[PDB]
Amino acid sequence: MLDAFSRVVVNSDAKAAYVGGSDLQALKSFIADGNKRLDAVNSIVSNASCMVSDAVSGMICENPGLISPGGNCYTNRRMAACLRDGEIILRYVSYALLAGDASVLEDRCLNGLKETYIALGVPTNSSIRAVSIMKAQAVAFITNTATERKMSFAAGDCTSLASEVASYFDRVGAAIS
Amino acid sequence: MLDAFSRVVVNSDAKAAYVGGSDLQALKSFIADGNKRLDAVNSIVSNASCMVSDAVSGMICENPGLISPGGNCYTNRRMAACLRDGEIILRYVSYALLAGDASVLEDRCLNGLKETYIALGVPTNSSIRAVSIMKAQAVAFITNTATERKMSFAAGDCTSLASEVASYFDRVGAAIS
Amino acid sequence: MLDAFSRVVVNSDAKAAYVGGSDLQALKSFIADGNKRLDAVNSIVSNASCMVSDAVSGMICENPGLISPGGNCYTNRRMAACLRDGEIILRYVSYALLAGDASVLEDRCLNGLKETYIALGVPTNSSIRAVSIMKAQAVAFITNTATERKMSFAAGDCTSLASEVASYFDRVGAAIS
Amino acid sequence: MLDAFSRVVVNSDAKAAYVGGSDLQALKSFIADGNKRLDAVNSIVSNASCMVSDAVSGMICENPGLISPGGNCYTNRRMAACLRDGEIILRYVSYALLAGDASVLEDRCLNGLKETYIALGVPTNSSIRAVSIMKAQAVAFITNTATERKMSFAAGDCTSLASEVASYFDRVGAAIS
Amino acid sequence: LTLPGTAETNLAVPSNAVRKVQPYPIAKPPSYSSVDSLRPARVSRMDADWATIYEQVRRQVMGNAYVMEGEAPDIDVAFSQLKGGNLTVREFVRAVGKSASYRTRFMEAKSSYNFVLLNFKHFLGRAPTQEEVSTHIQILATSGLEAEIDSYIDSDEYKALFGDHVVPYVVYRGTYLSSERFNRMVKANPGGATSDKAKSNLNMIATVAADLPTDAIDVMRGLPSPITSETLAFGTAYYWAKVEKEASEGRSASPIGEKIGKFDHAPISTYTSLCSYDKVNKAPQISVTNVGSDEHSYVSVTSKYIAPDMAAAAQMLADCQKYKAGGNAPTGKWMKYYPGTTVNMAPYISLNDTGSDSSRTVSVTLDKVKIS
Amino acid sequence: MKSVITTVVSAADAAGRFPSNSDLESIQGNIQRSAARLEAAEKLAGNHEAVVKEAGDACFAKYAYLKNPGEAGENQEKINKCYRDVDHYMRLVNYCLVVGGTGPLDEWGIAGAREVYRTLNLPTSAYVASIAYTRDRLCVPRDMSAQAGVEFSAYLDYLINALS
Amino acid sequence: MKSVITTVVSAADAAGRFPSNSDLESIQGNIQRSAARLEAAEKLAGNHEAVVKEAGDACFAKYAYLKNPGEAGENQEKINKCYRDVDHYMRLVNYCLVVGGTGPLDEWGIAGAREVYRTLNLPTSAYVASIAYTRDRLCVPRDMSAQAGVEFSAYLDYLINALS
Ligand SMILES: C=CC1=C(C)[C@@H](Cc2[nH]c(/C=C3N=C(/C=C4\NC(=O)[C@H](C)[C@H]4CC)C(C)=C\3CCC(=O)O)c(CCC(=O)O)c2C)NC1=O
Ligand SMILES: C=CC1=C(C)[C@@H](Cc2[nH]c(/C=C3N=C(/C=C4\NC(=O)[C@H](C)[C@H]4CC)C(C)=C\3CCC(=O)O)c(CCC(=O)O)c2C)NC1=O
Ligand SMILES: C=CC1=C(C)[C@@H](Cc2[nH]c(/C=C3N=C(/C=C4\NC(=O)[C@H](C)[C@H]4CC)C(C)=C\3CCC(=O)O)c(CCC(=O)O)c2C)NC1=O
Ligand SMILES: C=CC1=C(C)[C@@H](Cc2[nH]c(/C=C3N=C(/C=C4\NC(=O)[C@H](C)[C@H]4CC)C(C)=C\3CCC(=O)O)c(CCC(=O)O)c2C)NC1=O
Ligand SMILES: C=CC1=C(C)[C@@H](Cc2[nH]c(/C=C3N=C(/C=C4\NC(=O)[C@H](C)[C@H]4CC)C(C)=C\3CCC(=O)O)c(CCC(=O)O)c2C)NC1=O
Ligand SMILES: C=CC1=C(C)[C@@H](Cc2[nH]c(/C=C3N=C(/C=C4\NC(=O)[C@H](C)[C@H]4CC)C(C)=C\3CCC(=O)O)c(CCC(=O)O)c2C)NC1=O
Ligand SMILES: C=CC1=C(C)[C@@H](Cc2[nH]c(/C=C3N=C(/C=C4\NC(=O)[C@H](C)[C@H]4CC)C(C)=C\3CCC(=O)O)c(CCC(=O)O)c2C)NC1=O
Ligand SMILES: C=CC1=C(C)[C@@H](Cc2[nH]c(/C=C3N=C(/C=C4\NC(=O)[C@H](C)[C@H]4CC)C(C)=C\3CCC(=O)O)c(CCC(=O)O)c2C)NC1=O
Ligand SMILES: C=CC1=C(C)[C@@H](Cc2[nH]c(/C=C3N=C(/C=C4\NC(=O)[C@H](C)[C@H]4CC)C(C)=C\3CCC(=O)O)c(CCC(=O)O)c2C)NC1=O
Ligand SMILES: C=CC1=C(C)[C@@H](Cc2[nH]c(/C=C3N=C(/C=C4\NC(=O)[C@H](C)[C@H]4CC)C(C)=C\3CCC(=O)O)c(CCC(=O)O)c2C)NC1=O
Ligand SMILES: C=CC1=C(C)[C@@H](Cc2[nH]c(/C=C3N=C(/C=C4\NC(=O)[C@H](C)[C@H]4CC)C(C)=C\3CCC(=O)O)c(CCC(=O)O)c2C)NC1=O
Ligand SMILES: C=CC1=C(C)[C@@H](Cc2[nH]c(/C=C3N=C(/C=C4\NC(=O)[C@H](C)[C@H]4CC)C(C)=C\3CCC(=O)O)c(CCC(=O)O)c2C)NC1=O
Ligand SMILES: C=CC1=C(C)[C@@H](Cc2[nH]c(/C=C3N=C(/C=C4\NC(=O)[C@H](C)[C@H]4CC)C(C)=C\3CCC(=O)O)c(CCC(=O)O)c2C)NC1=O
Ligand SMILES: C=CC1=C(C)[C@@H](Cc2[nH]c(/C=C3N=C(/C=C4\NC(=O)[C@H](C)[C@H]4CC)C(C)=C\3CCC(=O)O)c(CCC(=O)O)c2C)NC1=O
Repeated sequence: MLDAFSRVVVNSDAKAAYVGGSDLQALKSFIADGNKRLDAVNSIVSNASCMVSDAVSGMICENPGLISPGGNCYTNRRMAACLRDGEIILRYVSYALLAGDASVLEDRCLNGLKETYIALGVPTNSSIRAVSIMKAQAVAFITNTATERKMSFAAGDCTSLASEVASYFDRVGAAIS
Repeated sequence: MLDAFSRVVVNSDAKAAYVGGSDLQALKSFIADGNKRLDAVNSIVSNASCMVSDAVSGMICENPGLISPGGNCYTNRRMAACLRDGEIILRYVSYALLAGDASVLEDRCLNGLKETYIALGVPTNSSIRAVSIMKAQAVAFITNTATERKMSFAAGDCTSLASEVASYFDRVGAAIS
Repeated sequence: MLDAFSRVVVNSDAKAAYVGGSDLQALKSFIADGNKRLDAVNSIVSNASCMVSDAVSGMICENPGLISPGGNCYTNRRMAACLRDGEIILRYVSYALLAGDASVLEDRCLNGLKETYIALGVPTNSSIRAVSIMKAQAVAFITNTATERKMSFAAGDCTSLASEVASYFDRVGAAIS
Repeated sequence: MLDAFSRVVVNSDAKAAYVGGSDLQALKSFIADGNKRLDAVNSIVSNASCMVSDAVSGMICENPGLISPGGNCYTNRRMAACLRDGEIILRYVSYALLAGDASVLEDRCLNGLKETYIALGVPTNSSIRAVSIMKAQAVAFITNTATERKMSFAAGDCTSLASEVASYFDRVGAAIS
Repeated sequence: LTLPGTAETNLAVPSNAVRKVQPYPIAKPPSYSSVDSLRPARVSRMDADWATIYEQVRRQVMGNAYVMEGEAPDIDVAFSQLKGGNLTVREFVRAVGKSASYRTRFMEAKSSYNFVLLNFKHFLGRAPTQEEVSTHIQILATSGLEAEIDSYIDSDEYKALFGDHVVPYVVYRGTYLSSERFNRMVKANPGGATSDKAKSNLNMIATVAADLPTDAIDVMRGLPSPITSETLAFGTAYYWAKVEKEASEGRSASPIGEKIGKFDHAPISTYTSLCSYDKVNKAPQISVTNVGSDEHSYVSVTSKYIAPDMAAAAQMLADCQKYKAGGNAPTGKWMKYYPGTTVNMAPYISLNDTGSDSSRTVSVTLDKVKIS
Repeated sequence: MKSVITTVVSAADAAGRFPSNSDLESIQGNIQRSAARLEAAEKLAGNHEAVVKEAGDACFAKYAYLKNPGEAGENQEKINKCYRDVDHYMRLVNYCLVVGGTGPLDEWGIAGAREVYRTLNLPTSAYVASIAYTRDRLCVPRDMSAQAGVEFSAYLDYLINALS
Repeated sequence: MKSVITTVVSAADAAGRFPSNSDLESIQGNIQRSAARLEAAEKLAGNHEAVVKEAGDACFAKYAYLKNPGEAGENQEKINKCYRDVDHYMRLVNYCLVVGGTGPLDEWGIAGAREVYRTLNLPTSAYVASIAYTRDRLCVPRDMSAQAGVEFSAYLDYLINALS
């Protein structure tokens, strides 16, 4: 199943897979504290469309040179491509939260990101500022400390997964440092 | 009364199937959450013509080589066939939301569809993105968080039905890939 | 053609049977909502011009592909045809609400509507969305749940006629599908 | 359109031949029974109203499925049409008996009779029975073997005209079968 | 009813108040027209008696109505003035058309589109174009019945072809205004033993005169052509094409299949897992009302719905001409087949048991109701 | 068929318009009239075998000629065809009391009567003698209401006026 | 003009027949409806100067741009033309409350409205602002009976649907 989930990612083509409820309880037994961890991914990706639309909007309000003419978020071809890199960080850290490892995050996403941002003129000091908002956004969502959208939850503690995603977000930022 | 619905959808000798007044609350007592489940299909089939015209055009605006010469949505013999095929997936998934079982969806709609699409040369890279728009279009109508249309409902939570069609659209994503 | 009174004679003409007191009370029940039917047709043609102009422009505002050049509802002639084309559907459903059965519009309006719209090149999926707005507002008036226009009535139940006109508007939609 | 003298001229127009003394004596024999044909047409139209009224009631008296409701001769208007429908068949075979060839009825009476009776729902096996009574009675008059009505003639042979009108009454039967 | 001499009524043109009746019937149209020499002669008011003027008005204006003796007293009103000279035969067919006996077998029983096509068949003796329909279908929408029959009788096409004294008939004029307009006239006018009453849908000229291309089928025009103009081609060659058409023209086999609506489907061996070609493109046709408790929800199975080939010409041809500067950068040698595309977890909502999650990778592009 | 509804719906469609306030006003009369004629229908349907038996032979009592040979009533079975011939007429005036107009009588019993009763030698004066024997036998206290006896007689003489 | 009588007496004449039982039944509706609408006509004729003074000015309260120069309202007298130009409509609603149909409304007020209001530059939206201001101010206790206000509203919106 997780090797079948590995067959979703690495195939270099669009693929999809689900897990039925007979196969689901084997996955909750194989991973530890998995009812938190399946709630951990579902807290993020249900609010992922506002998470990248506020973090890269918060990158602009701290650095307004990207909406200068000639700046790298000036046209809407580039502005939609900045959110397209914003979401594709956020899915690949969510599956890394879901599988519990970081090896799919390095090999499928971050191998070759420094070699493609310098070749494209992407400001690496500004995109580290964009992903650190997404580090700060996700720790509010994982501890239910968002001020606008608070979600219902089976109560308890999930601060171990709060430190797990902050070990995933800085691995993005160390890859583009 | 659902056996009257399940044939007629496997195309037995009836022409159509009408549910009366006293049978409608008998159907509502049969399945669970019968008031919300009839409201969820009424959100889907009222906007079925808008959804598959947006999801096909969402598929084209991601990968624009389909309407290039040599593509699959060039020669509008084919483009009207792809606009047909999006509706047939949406009309079978709206029955499965109504019935509550995916058992009609697996034997009438999905067995051999992986074999049909490799025999027709239908690309599975873009066909998954046709379904993945229609998962997000159906899940926004159910919790009434569409951007343009806000339809009036009796208030409450419908997220148990919203995660039901995401399981049903994932079975389309599994059987195509 | 066939009203509600002459529907039970052609069922009885094939049996060569006299109409007697086993089904005359079913016809005498129809006369008991005589004034309930009579105010209902008057509330339809009260706001009939505002009915169709909100219906066609609502079909435009969710699917703006016909206003684009090459579209079916592009030029100023064909929008004048399309405002007229939905007006005939409102004119003949109001005959069936007065006659009590779908027999006047079936052989005059629907008989040959399918290949007329195919040969001229009417987008048939948008014609479903055209009359589904006219279905949901026809039940909005005769149950008097219309928010911007409230009409005074004698109090009582009128939901039996609401299933009558909603059985007519999908007969139009099935004849054009 | 084409009579018996004009039938051999279009047989000679295809050969570009002057019509001469090798087939004028075959046409002089046609004038030799000029009066034999002339008395034969008069005996058909003598008792012409009693011809068709006995013929359509003989078709009724052997098959009372038409007088049963749902039958095609049930109501009063259809019996008035079926009295007149078989009268036109008598009116055109009396033309073709006078003209000497089956050309005047094959384009004015038979050209289009099959699809009119199919789209009406006329039972074709009953109209076969209806005109074969008129075959058996037209040869009963011109052989002077009618039991209830005997007419005076010059005595002689008339069975060459008996197969002539019997060939016409299977031409109306073949075009309706 | 009006006057013993009346050329024109209703004062539509100004020059009919001074216009005489025609003293003699009008001449034939002056072109050559090879077909009409085989045709029977036209019946006028001043050559023939009232026994055959009434029959040919029944054979052309009434189609083949089978009017009885107690049926149509409104025609017997209008015929009793024509024998008295109180109105011309041009005005008589206006009185026939405005009468209810023309209405109660052609207006209420036929369809809305078919009522115009039968009016060109009866009054003008031809079949219209689409622009002639589109000017005649608005008179049925805004002005009704009586003004629409005025558009034929007070037209200049009627007065040049027939005038005031000639019964309407199929006028073969040889040189036509369109090559379609000959053979659409001929298809609309079959010979004897045909009526209009059984075909409550006509359905064949209702879709040849609907779109301006797709001229009608040749055996549907070789059928009512006259004689020594059809023969040696209708013994057994096109004759089985005529009989197979007549069982389709009768009972109104609807021409979605072979005439217009022309889709190259895939062969039956190509899918074979979505099998049983009777049930191949069927969907649940579901409808909800949700009003009180008389409020049905009727999941019918729908028919084989076809790609409509014009909503796929609105879509994918007019719009989706996105189509611009797709160089997308081209650095990414490590992307290795897909580049932009998120793992896309998408948790199917945890209704506490027997409900589970699956995942699927997809390329993700941000939408157009997104940033700024 | 030709009811009061099909009168006003086809007239509103031949003008090409919506149902106006005259047309909604025409149906309001039917609440005041169907309470009287529909109980005349079930009084006809509950007594239809008697009004064919003791009133169909009154034509033969008036016209005792036609049971002679060579004529319209030859044997016993054509008399059984004749009681079938008048049972359809009493079905049709029951079929027009339930409609409210004269709709089912015209094209089903009337239109074409001048053709079939002339060719088959059926005397229409013997038809209308049996129908007018039913017409003058109405009364208030036995048969029906005092108002339903007006309209039940008002359909029968229309059959007299159309056959003669 | 187009009444409930002249609908059913012209359809009987275009068929060429006598007034049958369907045509006699439609006039029986006028016994049940003339008590409702003829009271509404006396409420309209007794208050016609009030319902154009404090309801004809409400179009100008909605459209104050019309009194600008170069428009359809220039001086004092065209506003005095305008209250006459609205009083002819309220005479025509009174002219069809006593008929029963939409007879005198069509050829006297509607038929030809798309010509004279387009050529002389009169906005028809400012007509129906004045007419529908009279429509929503109906109520049961002050104005009329409960049934008269249904029909008086049913002739006003027909004028809205004709001009729009
Ligand atoms: C009169 C003399 C003169 C100048 C001084 C420059 C001034 C200048 N630089 C840029 C424009 C720019 N300048 C930078 C440069 C930088 N951004 C960064 O993030 C780096 C940290 C930093 C350089 C070390 C970038 C990345 C662009 C946008 C690239 C582009 O416009 O093509 C633009 C915008 C041009 C446009 O809109 O296309 C202008 C006017 N140009 C001149 O003609
Ligand atoms: C210059 C302009 C400007 C902005 C665009 C915002 C951008 C912004 N948002 C947040 C911070 C946040 N942003 C979100 C995101 C969201 N909140 C929701 O409930 C939605 C689901 C979603 C989109 C609206 C959340 C949940 C937080 C954390 C809130 C908190 O810090 O308590 C932070 C603090 C985190 C950090 O600094 O790293 C910043 C700078 N602030 C700005 O000053
Ligand atoms: C099918 C898909 C699927 C899901 C979406 C999740 C949904 C889910 N989470 C929990 C259950 C839980 N979820 C959490 C997690 C949290 N609680 C909080 O208050 C924090 C905000 C958050 C930390 C991230 C905790 C602490 C529990 C209870 C202990 C546990 O079961 O893990 C339960 C068990 C609840 C019960 O039975 O009572 C379920 C069904 N599990 C699934 O199988
Ligand atoms: C039982 C359920 C059911 C379905 C799922 C569809 C499946 C389906 N699609 C096609 C047939 C087709 N399907 C497509 C569809 C597509 N190509 C693309 O590029 C897109 C990814 C996709 C549209 C969104 C095309 C283009 C054809 C026509 C192939 C061709 O003509 O080359 C056919 C062949 C038969 C025919 O079209 O006549 C079938 C069975 N039909 C069904 O009955
Ligand atoms: C010429 C114009 C004209 C009409 C159009 C009708 C309208 C009309 N309706 C009712 C009377 C009524 N009408 C309704 C109908 C309704 N009430 C509602 O709340 C629903 C919105 C609507 C059903 C769709 C009801 C419920 C009654 C009271 C019960 C009844 O008499 O049917 C009555 C009184 C009957 C009575 O109480 O005796 C009249 C006169 N009559 C006319 O004279
Ligand atoms: C994008 C642009 C856009 C529009 C143009 C409108 C068009 C529109 N209106 C309604 C929905 C409706 N439309 C009407 C119609 C009217 N209400 C009145 O008071 C008047 C009499 C009349 C218009 C003049 C009514 C009564 C409803 C039902 C909801 C309601 O009562 O408001 C619907 C929903 C139909 C359905 O539920 O199936 C739509 C699409 N909405 C849009 O989103
Ligand atoms: C306008 C009215 C009118 C007619 C209807 C015809 C009838 C007619 N028939 C015959 C004469 C005849 N007619 C017949 C015909 C028949 N005899 C039979 O037994 C058969 C029943 C029947 C054939 C179907 C025969 C057999 C003769 C004698 C031979 C002959 O002259 O042909 C003659 C005399 C010819 C002669 O003998 O010289 C005439 C004038 N002529 C008319 O002027
Ligand atoms: C719409 C209104 C309308 C009418 C009122 C009548 C009027 C009328 N009557 C006749 C025609 C006639 N009307 C009569 C009637 C009579 N002559 C007498 O000696 C008697 C006094 C009287 C009968 C009671 C006769 C006899 C003719 C025929 C004249 C003839 O040719 O001999 C004609 C000429 C048409 C024809 O000749 O058939 C007309 C228009 N017809 C109509 O269409
Ligand atoms: C007698 C009954 C009767 C009907 C049922 C309708 C049906 C109908 N519609 C049109 C004709 C048409 N109908 C439409 C309508 C539409 N196209 C769309 O994209 C929308 C979905 C929809 C409006 C709601 C258009 C646009 C045309 C004209 C096509 C063209 O020429 O461009 C025509 C041909 C006549 C004409 O072109 O004007 C007919 C008969 N009209 C009738 O007279
Ligand atoms: C005949 C067809 C038919 C239907 C269409 C439904 C319509 C319907 N829904 C509800 C009733 C309801 N419907 C919803 C559903 C929703 N509310 C939301 O805020 C979400 C947007 C949406 C989820 C899909 C909810 C929450 C209720 C209240 C009952 C409940 O909480 O389960 C009710 C009962 C109360 C009412 O009238 O509103 C009815 C009749 N039922 C039927 O019998
Ligand atoms: C597998 C994982 C994966 C990724 C990580 C991204 C990485 C990535 N980004 C871009 C491409 C881009 N990326 C950006 C993004 C940015 N520029 C800024 O100013 C901001 C700092 C930042 C957004 C927040 C922009 C603006 C482009 C387009 C550059 C251009 O069009 O010239 C491209 C080139 C392909 C294309 O977009 O057409 C790739 C591969 N895509 C992937 O498939
Ligand atoms: C460049 C090409 C391009 C497009 C063609 C569109 C296509 C498109 N639409 C939506 C997304 C959607 N599409 C709809 C559908 C509708 N919304 C309505 O209001 C109507 C009733 C109905 C037909 C238009 C809905 C309800 C959503 C989700 C919320 C929203 O965006 O409105 C999504 C998001 C899906 C997802 O995030 O997975 C996309 C990609 N966007 C693009 O980037
Ligand atoms: C629906 C139509 C209908 C009818 C007309 C009667 C017809 C009828 N009347 C009588 C029988 C009778 N009918 C009458 C007539 C009358 N009696 C009175 O009290 C009134 C004054 C007067 C009403 C005209 C009389 C006096 C008898 C008894 C004597 C007789 O048989 O003639 C009989 C025989 C015995 C019987 O069945 O009653 C029949 C079948 N039945 C029907 O079903
Ligand atoms: C022929 C029709 C006709 C009418 C509708 C009225 C219209 C009308 N109403 C008011 C005057 C009023 N009209 C109302 C409205 C109402 N009052 C109530 O008791 C009800 C609750 C509600 C019915 C909708 C109120 C509350 C006033 C007094 C306040 C005001 O002037 O607006 C006035 C100004 C002063 C007056 O004369 O009263 C006029 C012209 N007159 C008419 O001649």
